[PDB]
Amino acid sequence: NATNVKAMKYLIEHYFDNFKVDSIEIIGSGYDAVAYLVNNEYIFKTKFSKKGYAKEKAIYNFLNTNLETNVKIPNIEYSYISDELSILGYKEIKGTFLTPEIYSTMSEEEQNLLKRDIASFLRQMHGLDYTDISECTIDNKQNVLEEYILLRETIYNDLTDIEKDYIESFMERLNATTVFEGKKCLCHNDFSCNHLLLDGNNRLTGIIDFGDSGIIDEYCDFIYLLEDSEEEIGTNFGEDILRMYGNIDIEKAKEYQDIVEEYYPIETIVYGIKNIKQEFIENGRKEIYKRTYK
Ligand SMILES: Nc1nc2c(ncn2[C@@H]2O[C@H](COP(=O)(O)OP(=O)(O)NP(=O)(O)O)[C@@H](O)[C@H]2O)c(=O)[nH]1
Ligand SMILES: [Cl-]
Ligand SMILES: [Mg+2]
Repeated sequence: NATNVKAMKYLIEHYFDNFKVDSIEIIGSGYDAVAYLVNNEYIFKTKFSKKGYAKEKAIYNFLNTNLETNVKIPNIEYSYISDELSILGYKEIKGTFLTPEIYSTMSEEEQNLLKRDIASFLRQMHGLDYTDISECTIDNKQNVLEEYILLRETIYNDLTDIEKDYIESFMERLNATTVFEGKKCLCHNDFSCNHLLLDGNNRLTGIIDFGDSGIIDEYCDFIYLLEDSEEEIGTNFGEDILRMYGNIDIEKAKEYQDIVEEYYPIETIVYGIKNIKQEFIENGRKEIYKRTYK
């Protein structure tokens, strides 16, 4: 922990010539990556990995050049990208992350203005000509098909009948659906309320973590806004945002979300196979049983 910070302080000062670290603390952390707050002013995201930060950096650059908006996003001042190590540094966007608790304290009018701000942001981003980042495409259906092939080549035959049926029933739905055939555009693609920042009037002031962004189905950016869970605000919130956003089939957006949710245990298994992490394989398989029995 105090050791973790030291290594990273060392790396930051080694790769960024005149940068002096006076303070550094961990502010966020997954199984792939760690984020640090440095000098109480800079966020540094770091990853020991093509699975690095080149695309994410290209997207910040494209967005900072082409969006016209008052909503802040990361603006990369420092970067180091190699095969084994990636670092992005940018000034911290100040604010309070949106949560369900906070939303519930807001007045009706505050909630509306927040929704309108979100809809506006998404409309502007989805309307950009993405020619200049055209290499950042993501085909979710094809990705799933390839992940299924990887399953068939590795552990599929050791799975139980219940697990196999869950997977085959998902593949059948994937084959019948039309929700991947609509408009493609640049999406944030991890658009949950823990990535939305509010200012002191409860208005949207910033958006972070475009680390999964790319050119993908328009429906992608409504997946968490439509989610019913403890972490997200609720389906009505997403529905209202969709009405404000306009010119989009809401029932398809919901079908897209439902499909991505059904995929989740399989995505988890596949993550464990690819990263040689048995814990994830086991968790995904257990989750299939939990869903089958509800
Ligand atoms: N206030 C503030 N916090 C930030 C900012 N950038 C990152 N953070 C904090 O650092 C955490 C990690 O940043 P994030 O980009 O989401 O990292 P990640 O590796 O992509 N995590 P994940 O993909 O799992 O959401 C965020 O959850 C948030 O707590 C920022 O500009 N402002
Ligand atoms: Cl297992
Ligand atoms: Mg991220």
